[PDB]
Amino acid sequence: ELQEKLIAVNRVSKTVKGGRIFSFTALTVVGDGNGRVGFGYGKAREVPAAIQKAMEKARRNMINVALNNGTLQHPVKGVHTGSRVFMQPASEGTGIIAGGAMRAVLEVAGVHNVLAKAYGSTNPINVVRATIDGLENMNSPEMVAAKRGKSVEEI
Amino acid sequence: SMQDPIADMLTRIRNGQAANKAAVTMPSSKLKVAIANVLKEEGFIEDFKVEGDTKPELELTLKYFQGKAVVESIQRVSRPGLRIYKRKDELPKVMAGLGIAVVSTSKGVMTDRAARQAGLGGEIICYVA
Amino acid sequence: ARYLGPKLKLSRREGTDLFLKSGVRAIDTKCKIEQAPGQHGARKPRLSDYGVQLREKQKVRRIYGVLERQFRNYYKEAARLKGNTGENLLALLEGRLDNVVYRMGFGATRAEARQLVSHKAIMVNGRVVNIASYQVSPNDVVSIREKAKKQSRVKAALELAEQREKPTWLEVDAGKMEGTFKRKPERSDLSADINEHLIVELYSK
Amino acid sequence: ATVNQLVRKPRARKVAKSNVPALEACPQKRGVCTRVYTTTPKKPNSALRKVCRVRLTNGFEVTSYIGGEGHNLQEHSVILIRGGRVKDLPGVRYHTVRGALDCSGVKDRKQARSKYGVKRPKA
Amino acid sequence: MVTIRLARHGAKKRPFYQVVVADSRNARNGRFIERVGFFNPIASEKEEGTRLDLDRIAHWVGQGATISDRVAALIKEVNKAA
Amino acid sequence: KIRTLQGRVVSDKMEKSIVVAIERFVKHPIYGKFIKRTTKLHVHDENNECGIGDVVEIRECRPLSKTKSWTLVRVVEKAV
RNA sequence: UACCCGCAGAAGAAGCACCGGCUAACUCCGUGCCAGCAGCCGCGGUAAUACGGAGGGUGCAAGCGUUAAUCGGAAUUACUGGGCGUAAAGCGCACGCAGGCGGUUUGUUAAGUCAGAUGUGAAAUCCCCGGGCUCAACCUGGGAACUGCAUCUGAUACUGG
RNA sequence: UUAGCUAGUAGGUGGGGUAACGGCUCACCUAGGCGACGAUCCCUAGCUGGUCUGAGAGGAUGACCAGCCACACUGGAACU
Ligand SMILES: [Mg+2]
Ligand SMILES: [Mg+2]
Ligand SMILES: [Mg+2]
Ligand SMILES: [Mg+2]
Ligand SMILES: [Mg+2]
Ligand SMILES: [Mg+2]
Ligand SMILES: [Mg+2]
Ligand SMILES: [Mg+2]
Ligand SMILES: [Mg+2]
Ligand SMILES: [Mg+2]
Ligand SMILES: [Mg+2]
Ligand SMILES: [Mg+2]
Ligand SMILES: [Mg+2]
Ligand SMILES: [Mg+2]
Ligand SMILES: [Mg+2]
Ligand SMILES: [Mg+2]
Ligand SMILES: [Mg+2]
Ligand SMILES: [Mg+2]
Ligand SMILES: [Mg+2]
Ligand SMILES: [Mg+2]
Ligand SMILES: [Mg+2]
Ligand SMILES: [Mg+2]
Ligand SMILES: [Mg+2]
Repeated sequence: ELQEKLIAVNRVSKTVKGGRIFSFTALTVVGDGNGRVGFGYGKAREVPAAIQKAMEKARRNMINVALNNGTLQHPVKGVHTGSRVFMQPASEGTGIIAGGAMRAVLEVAGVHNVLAKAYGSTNPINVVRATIDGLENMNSPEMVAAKRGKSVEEI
Repeated sequence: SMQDPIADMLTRIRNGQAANKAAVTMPSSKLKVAIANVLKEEGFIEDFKVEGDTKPELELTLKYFQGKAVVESIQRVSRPGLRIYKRKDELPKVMAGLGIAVVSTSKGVMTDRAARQAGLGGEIICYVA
Repeated sequence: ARYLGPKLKLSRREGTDLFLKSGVRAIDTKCKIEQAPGQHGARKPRLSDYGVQLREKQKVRRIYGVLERQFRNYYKEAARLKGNTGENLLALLEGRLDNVVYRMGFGATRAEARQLVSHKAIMVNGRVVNIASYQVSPNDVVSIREKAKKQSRVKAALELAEQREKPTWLEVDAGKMEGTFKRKPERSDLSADINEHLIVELYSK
Repeated sequence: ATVNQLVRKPRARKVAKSNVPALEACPQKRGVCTRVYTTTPKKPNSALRKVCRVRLTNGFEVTSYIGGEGHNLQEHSVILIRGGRVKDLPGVRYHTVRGALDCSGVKDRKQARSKYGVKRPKA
Repeated sequence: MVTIRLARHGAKKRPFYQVVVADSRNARNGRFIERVGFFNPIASEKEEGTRLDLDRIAHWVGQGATISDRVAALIKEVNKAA
Repeated sequence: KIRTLQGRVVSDKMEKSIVVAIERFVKHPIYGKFIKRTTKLHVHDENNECGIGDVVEIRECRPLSKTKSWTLVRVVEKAV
């Protein structure tokens, strides 16, 4: 059921008395495929240990996204640090047309029909943070009905 | 200066909502009242009141659902520096229909849906969601 | 304008049987099917996202014997057409005359079926058609013409076709050496190990 | 940024500056070799790079690279020039086309022969 | 003067004529007033081949327009089958 | 069937002629702002009744000089 | 001429770029900061998948590479869609003409704006559904579109008078 | 890193002129006309349907086809 994919692995460096210490970082995403997404970021001296720590962190820290039969409710904007993100609900049989970091988030969240675009910095950690936050603040016709005290005739 | 009283009303609402204020008061005008009407009729505010005769003051009772303000976003579209007018077929829909666009038409101030039904166009005052 | 080199090499690179041989023999008895071609065949390719997308497209192209120009035009058309681009691509390939000749069992391979088409041994609705890429429409009758009915290749191929699963969208009369393309095949009629979304992905970047 | 500011002064589109101006939007240019010599490259490289000073048909006098191992080129050699800088040779912004005009192809090349004007060996 | 004639379109060895009302001085495939029909001499005779808006052709003749020997023959052919 | 234009008298110091400015608001083709645009027209005024500042109604006619192809119809408003 | 029939025999018909990362494809030998490569980062001083040959492989294919050229990616002139404390960017400061913008009420006007009607917006091209060449390219029927302009008649909320 | 330009100039009256309106032309009269909503001067350029790219908005472009213009060795001129 849980769909998990590795987004990026980078080699970072810390300087000590006797030279550089190289460590690895792993950025991952986990999801049910029915509106649940979480990202994880792990650090370790070896690549497998880092990908593992990331997956553990990703399994918890999961959020709920109000999907509309494999697509979004409305066009949405996401922002985190240097990454500005835009997502649009597309028609049936179009697929996910997005970059790697956004595509992984949208795949595991279960968003089968998306037109996406990343502006500014394309740093994977802030791109996935901006995407997740964008999907999170996305509201349902039922939520807007509950707020307005009118329901559910938004037509 | 006080060159845009409409953007001020929206900002008074926006800031009041962010500051968890029960109500917001501002100097009144017919146009501010016409927008206050559309906001109330669409469930974005509780109720509005115009007190005074010589110096009218418009008060709006803000709406809070659960831990949050009802007005998520409220932006000025047409403004003194750049006027935005759209035809019936060019009318914008906020949040793919989940929000409202306040339009000023030949037959008064109404929502995007209302103007579309009435076959009208006009000045796009603001977007509310 | 046709791949003429060793055929089993293509199956070995894709890591699946591409039916480039008749099927008389088990693929493993003719080649090391589980190993890639060349000096570094046993090498495990830690294939990139681009690499998996490319390999899927190559696999599908190698099955039908289509080169890049005609295949990229098949995609352009699959996209232009209404509905699922991935599905439209598979239907366009499946509608090719050389493919239909193979699916009816007149040729042992798509390459044999292609030779039958080119060598003017195939008729569509009583009219001679020698274009491999010819798009066969529903209710069309593809037949081995009278002068080619005697060919031992055709008889041998219909025998091998009996050993393969029967295509639901075709009505073949083995005795007459004629068949009817009843309808376009649905996605559920074609192989599940074809990941056409990777091909749709490859042509959208 | 102001709508009023853009009405007065519209958005100015930057004009693209060419890295091959002596070509003047031509795939190649013909010229005569003025000097045929060697030059040492930039940090961190070291070599005796084969270059030529060429006077082109349009009057431009440029420096061009002579790629491959060995060349027959001397002063008064009529050569064909194409775009392409030599990263560690500042000023070198063009390449001589091997196997065209007075420029011979590279001797005994087997791989990438098209790039060095070498015809298919008889075998 | 104003003439009703054929403009040679189609392709090499497969012509397709366009019946046009035009000032005789313009080029054959050039400036025209009205498209008043078409003529396919390579038509498979199964479904269409020659179509003419005879109501507009007569309007133009009624206003002084001449007709080419080929277009006049096509009017005779359309007034023989239909 | 009477196509007409309206504007204010910019010049009257011309024998049997006047200069009229037709002002309009136009949406900027790029930046969408509504910009003021003026059209100065050399207009025929026989009898010289139109004065500087007067709002006048004008119609298009045949050429009356090298710069005049417009003539006065009525004086809409006069003396500010 | 298209096209159809007959004859003989696999016979007469495969090359080009690439394989260090970006980027699909790895080894040996030669060379030794040389000779040379290089779109960008960068390769070369004895284990060089980066030079040159070879074997193997990858990608295209009657083409393949290279150079030139436009737009894209470039939200990198940002109208849609950017910015100016320390990264490029607030004029050293003020007054102020033109210009831009302008509180609130009523009446009036109807220029902007909005609505409808009518005319026009050539054909071809693009797109859609068809038809014809064995297929395709190509040719072609009908439609859609030409998001525009103009005139006339209305609406009067907002902007202007 | 061009701010002022203009004497047939801008308008009037009458005569002439053209197929036709008109400073088109001439005599006389008035002193206008244009311009920071960019005149004048300088540089470049045939214009369009469209073409290429782009999700669009744009950007770039005006071979082949079709429409309009202009030219016909260079400068001038009329004749039919
Ligand atoms: Mg950046
Ligand atoms: Mg080809
Ligand atoms: Mg690789
Ligand atoms: Mg190389
Ligand atoms: Mg070595
Ligand atoms: Mg380029
Ligand atoms: Mg741009
Ligand atoms: Mg910036
Ligand atoms: Mg400080
Ligand atoms: Mg600074
Ligand atoms: Mg300061
Ligand atoms: Mg009234
Ligand atoms: Mg048209
Ligand atoms: Mg057909
Ligand atoms: Mg057509
Ligand atoms: Mg038509
Ligand atoms: Mg008013
Ligand atoms: Mg006169
Ligand atoms: Mg010129
Ligand atoms: Mg020519
Ligand atoms: Mg032309
Ligand atoms: Mg002429
Ligand atoms: Mg002359």
